[PDB]
Amino acid sequence: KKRKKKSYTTPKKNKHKRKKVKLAVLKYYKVDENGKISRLRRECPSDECGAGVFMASHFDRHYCGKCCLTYCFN
Amino acid sequence: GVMDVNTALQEVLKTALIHDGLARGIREAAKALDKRQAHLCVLASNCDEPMYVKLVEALCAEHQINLIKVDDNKKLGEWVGLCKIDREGKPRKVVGCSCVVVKDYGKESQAKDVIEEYFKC
Ligand SMILES: [Zn+2]
Repeated sequence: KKRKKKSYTTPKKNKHKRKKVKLAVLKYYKVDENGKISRLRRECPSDECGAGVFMASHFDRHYCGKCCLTYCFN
Repeated sequence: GVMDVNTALQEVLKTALIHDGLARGIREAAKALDKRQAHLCVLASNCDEPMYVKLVEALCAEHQINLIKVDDNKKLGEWVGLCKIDREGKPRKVVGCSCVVVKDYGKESQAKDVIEEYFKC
């Protein structure tokens, strides 16, 4: 019946705010001066993860995000 | 009678919209192009970002897909249904790929045919 008074356990956990990125320019690279696009990111080797999807490049490892398939640099 | 490109485009885009297709925005339009599910591309003019338009020409050229260069991207937003709310809202859509044929599986209108007739020459 009393108030929670839960100030002992944390000061309110912040929720996640996704950082806003403008476009997907960094993925493709035409700029060959000869209309030759070069893909700056690997693509996924899964069946439902064809040419459209790509795979992220952290300081190590390659990560998909769609099927969560990971290839460590090593 | 006369069915010039700037009036058959509205018909074909709408008719696709009833039957899916119409990959709006640079994302998922690049996906349709790379996945080779695209049959027509509609890039809008007056796009400030040069890399945007240059990359979409690159994609269309390498994938050997026709490209229409309309102006006033807001009009493209009207045409692809981004407006809604009677005739308010109106977000710009400066690129769109017509998946599953230029037309759609529902109907094959001659307004689709004028597009390929104009693109053949
Ligand atoms: Zn994947």
